[PDB]
Amino acid sequence: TEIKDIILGQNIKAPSVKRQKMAELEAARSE
Amino acid sequence: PSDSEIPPLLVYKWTQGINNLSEIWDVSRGQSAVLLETTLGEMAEKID
Amino acid sequence: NEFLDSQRVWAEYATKRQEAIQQNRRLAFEELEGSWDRGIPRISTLFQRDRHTLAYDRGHRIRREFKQYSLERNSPFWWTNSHHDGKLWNLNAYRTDVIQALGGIETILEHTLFKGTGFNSWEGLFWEKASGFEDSMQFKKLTHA
Amino acid sequence: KTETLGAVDEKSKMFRRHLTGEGLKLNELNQFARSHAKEMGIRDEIEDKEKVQHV
Amino acid sequence: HIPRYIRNQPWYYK
Amino acid sequence: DLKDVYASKVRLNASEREELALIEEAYDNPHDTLNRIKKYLLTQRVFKP
Amino acid sequence: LKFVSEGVGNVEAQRIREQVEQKKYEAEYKRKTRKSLRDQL
Amino acid sequence: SFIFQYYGLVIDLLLLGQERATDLAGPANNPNEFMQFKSKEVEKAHPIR
Amino acid sequence: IKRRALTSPERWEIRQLIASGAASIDDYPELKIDVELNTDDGPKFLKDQQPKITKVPRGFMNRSAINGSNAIRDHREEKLRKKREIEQQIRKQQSFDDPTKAQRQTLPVYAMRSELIQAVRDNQFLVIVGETGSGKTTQITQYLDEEGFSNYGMIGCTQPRRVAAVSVAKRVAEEVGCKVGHDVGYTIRFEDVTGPDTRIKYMTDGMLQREALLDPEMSKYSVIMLDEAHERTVATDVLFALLKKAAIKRPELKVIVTAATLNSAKFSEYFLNCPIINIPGKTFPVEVLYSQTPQMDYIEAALDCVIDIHINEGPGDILVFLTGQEEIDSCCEILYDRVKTLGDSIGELLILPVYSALPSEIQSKIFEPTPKGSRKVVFATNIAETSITIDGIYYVVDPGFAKINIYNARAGIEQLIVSPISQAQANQRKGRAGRTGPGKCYRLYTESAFYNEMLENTVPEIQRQNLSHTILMLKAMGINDLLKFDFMDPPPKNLMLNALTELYHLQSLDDEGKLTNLGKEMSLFPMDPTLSRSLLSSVDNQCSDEIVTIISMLSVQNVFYRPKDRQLEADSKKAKFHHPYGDHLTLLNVYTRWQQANYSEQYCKTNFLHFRHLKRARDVKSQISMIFKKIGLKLISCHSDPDLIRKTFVSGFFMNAAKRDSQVGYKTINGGTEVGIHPSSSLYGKEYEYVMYHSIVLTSREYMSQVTSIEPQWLLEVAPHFYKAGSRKKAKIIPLHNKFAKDQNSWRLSSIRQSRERALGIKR
RNA sequence: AGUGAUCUAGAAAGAGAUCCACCUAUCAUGUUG
Ligand SMILES: [K+]
Repeated sequence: TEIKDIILGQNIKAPSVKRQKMAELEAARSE
Repeated sequence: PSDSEIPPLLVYKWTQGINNLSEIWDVSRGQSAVLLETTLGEMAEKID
Repeated sequence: NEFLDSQRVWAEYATKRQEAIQQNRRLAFEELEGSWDRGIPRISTLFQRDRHTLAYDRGHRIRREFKQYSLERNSPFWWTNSHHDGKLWNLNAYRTDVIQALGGIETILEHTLFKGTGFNSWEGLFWEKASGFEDSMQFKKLTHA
Repeated sequence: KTETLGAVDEKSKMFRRHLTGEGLKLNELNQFARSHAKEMGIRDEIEDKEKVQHV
Repeated sequence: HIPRYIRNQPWYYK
Repeated sequence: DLKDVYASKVRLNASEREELALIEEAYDNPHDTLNRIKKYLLTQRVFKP
Repeated sequence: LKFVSEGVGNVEAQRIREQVEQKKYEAEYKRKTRKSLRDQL
Repeated sequence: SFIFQYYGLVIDLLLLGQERATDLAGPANNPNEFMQFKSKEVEKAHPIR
Repeated sequence: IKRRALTSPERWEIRQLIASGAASIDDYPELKIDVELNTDDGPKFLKDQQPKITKVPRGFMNRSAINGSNAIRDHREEKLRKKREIEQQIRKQQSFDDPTKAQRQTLPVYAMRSELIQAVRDNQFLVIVGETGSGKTTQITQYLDEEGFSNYGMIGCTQPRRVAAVSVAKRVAEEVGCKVGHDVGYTIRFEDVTGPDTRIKYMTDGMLQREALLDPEMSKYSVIMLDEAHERTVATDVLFALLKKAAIKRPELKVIVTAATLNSAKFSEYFLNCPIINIPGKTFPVEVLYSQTPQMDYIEAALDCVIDIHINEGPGDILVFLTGQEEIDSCCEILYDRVKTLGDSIGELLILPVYSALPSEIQSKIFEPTPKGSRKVVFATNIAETSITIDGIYYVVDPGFAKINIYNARAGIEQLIVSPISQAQANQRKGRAGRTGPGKCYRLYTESAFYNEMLENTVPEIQRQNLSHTILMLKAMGINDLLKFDFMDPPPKNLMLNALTELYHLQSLDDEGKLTNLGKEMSLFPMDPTLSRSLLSSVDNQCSDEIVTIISMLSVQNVFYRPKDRQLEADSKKAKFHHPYGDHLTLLNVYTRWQQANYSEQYCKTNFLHFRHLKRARDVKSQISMIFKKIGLKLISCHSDPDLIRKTFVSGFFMNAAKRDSQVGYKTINGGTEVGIHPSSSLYGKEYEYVMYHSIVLTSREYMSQVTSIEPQWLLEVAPHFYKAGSRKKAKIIPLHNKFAKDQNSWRLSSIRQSRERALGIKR
């Protein structure tokens, strides 16, 4: 995701990065 | 000035100090009290 | 009233100090609650964060008064040092009572453009007191005009 | 807002547009690459140089 | 957060 | 006490920056500062205007 | 709180479980401590 | 400020004199706090109270 | 006694009080060298030379051990809250200042007698294993005496505990039919009853170690049995290597070592591959049960397991092993809550502590029989694995943890660390359910954790304890090279080079690492080299009576008893002993006053002292005085000059000095580790600039134990080879805490520059 | 036993260089006695 954010130029400060991190760490809890 | 008190407390202490002098207010025998206040003019500039 | 109350709280503190050593205790921070904001100096100065260094600060009143001869801009509070005296006044109640005197938040806001903002509640009325265009501009190369 | 265009998340109160047409294809291709990362073993915790090849 | 001088309530209310 | 003057002025000129840099240097190098102070007390007898 | 009598359960299956638990915990500790892009910036 | 107060002490000693200055300050071993005296007889011993 | 100069926080408080006018300069009668380590290099033998507590270092049980228990912390955060709210109510109640206010042949071991003798004849070493209740400990020595091994020297037997050595010697004498002394005897620290005619001698391992310091061939003995040698004490390991060398010297020396099952091969491979023989014992079968899953919170699993037993299991008392005093106290309280909450649905249950710091009178509550119609739960340390036997136990609950000591050699820190037990200790717990009858052991850890995360045998004391006394004794035996002495498990080099550094700076060793004459005289004393050094300097300084008294007090357990319900009397009576200069002179006060009172027990009960530990300090004082009479010395009194006393303790303890830094409290001079004064100290809140300490203990924090005031000039005079006057003073300073700022580096022109550059969008 | 006493108010064109009241920071150590 961080590499994707680099090519797309995603604002790292934006809340979407936080929510997406949780949207993947919940899977890191899943299995 | 002294580190022990702020100027208002200095004035208060001084006033209470005068009031606590023994027989300071008695005038039966014709006694009197004199409070002299003055400035040491040009004290700093006259230092050799 | 500050001096009379100071004589009182500091005599009470002196008595508690002697009992605290008789019991070989330490005085707790909240063993002196209620007196903290009282006395001249304030009782709270006994627990000033830098007291281990301030114990060496001597001639601090005359130093502060003599600042008038070496600095163009001086604090009008030349007569008191918060490190040594503590907070000698607290005006926080004035703001509360002035709001009441003006008729409350409702009456105050009736004088403002608040209703035209469509803002939900007066509670969210957080003025951004730390940013703005003029704050971005003050550092730039600018003429006097 | 319409149920046809999207739906509210409720957890964050945000409204999300549903994916339609090529949007689904991209979302599925996204899943494909993500699986390919786990498949090729590059994974995440491992500081592998080949990772850039699977984004 | 709301400042203390707003949160505090005059004695006559309570 | 020397730092106090600067505690809230956001706009500084070259002279103020020079003083504040010297103070910051004294905080970073207390031993060299003390050595210099004592050397000046012991030997400096001519001073700047 | 549940017990099994000694020898009744297979110990190497429980060791497999403990190995899974270990490597899960250790990988999760990288998940907790890898310096992210924001941290590196 | 230090120099000023020291030269002021000189002037204080000229105004008070050795004897009265000693009564006011008290013995070096046991100095009086401000405005106090070791005894009422010392307080009354001289016109400068 | 010179006044303690006030620290700056105290000067501040007095200044503010005087400023207020509530006190004056009439009321306060006060107000009227930097020591560096020496930068010479060390000696030739150190110039050329300068543990694994668990099977898995980050495995689940070690994480569980480090993480403690949430139940215990939630219980503290109830006790603290309750204590505070009670204090608040008391304070408001006070805030209104209202102005008017033939048996032998039944023991299992007799079935083996003929084997258990021919094996001792035909071999040199024999690694005997024997299950508890076999009779091996009392019978083997008698069987050897029956067989004429006694014809050519004593049959010595070592026990790891004094009370074992005595009770076994008396039992063996009651079976041989004679007194102690004559045919059977014992020899322990402070007591020798051995006679001219003694056949069998029971002693502690430490006594055979000190006899070997006199006679390293150990020629007085025909047969030496090391009993309970599976406990791997420092003395036992030194005896292992001594006895291998003496055995090579002596064909006629027989040796019998008591192994456990799990170190029997370790011991056989060490003692030249000698036979192992296994003796059966009087013990019943124990069903082990294991948790199906890891337990996150061993205290909470243990409390559940108790309640589950009490309800669903049949008659039998429950022994729960716990790591220390305050888990035990907390568990007694929590279980009493839980049982009271279950109420009428459950039968009667009674809850009891046992641990070593407990008074003897209170410990004796635990071996009273349970009332018929009630069940006993005992919450015990490892004290109940070995030292204390409770009769009637039928269930063991084993959470799998114990506190273990490790010496942090370079820092000088005794660390107590909760860590998993070994499989050997787990089996010692298992057996405790089996003494009364066919009991059960509930292990609060999985079977796989038993196999795959617990060490097979416990890490021996020799790899964990401070070795400087061991090194002094071995070098006094002339055992000059510590590797040619083949320890069964060699001590880490970490403990070697620090022990050698200590003995070097004490001047016990020369610059090539040979023992000096001073080290030779120090070896005569049964006490740590720093105490030995202090004592010899007290003979040079003619102050030995007071110093021997303090040394005795320093060698016993804490003499002050602080009952959980009396922490105000037990503090004001303790504070009556406090000497102004600190703990060493405080202990001299305690002892002297317990001597003016006629050594009486009541004096200890009334002043909250441990009479057990004081009469041990009296025994240590007597032993040291007997050694002085052996040399021909006398104990001179200095009439207590407390400078002469403190200088004489600096002579040993100079490496244990610490200085105040006003920012961070005490830092040791030798290594800079920050340390606190323990609240138990006389010097708590009496902060002196330089102190020395007996030791440092890491508990929740590093605390110095037994702190005493010293002058730094004495460091420079006593150890000019270890200290020097200060210097690398290129440290830093910080401004005062400007309360109103939200970034305390924002005053720097550097950070002002960065704020401006950022506000200009300048990237840098 | 409650009377009276009531400034103020905006337009044009120029000018203007900044700093200091201000949210209350003590023991919990395994065993060997
Ligand atoms: K103009």
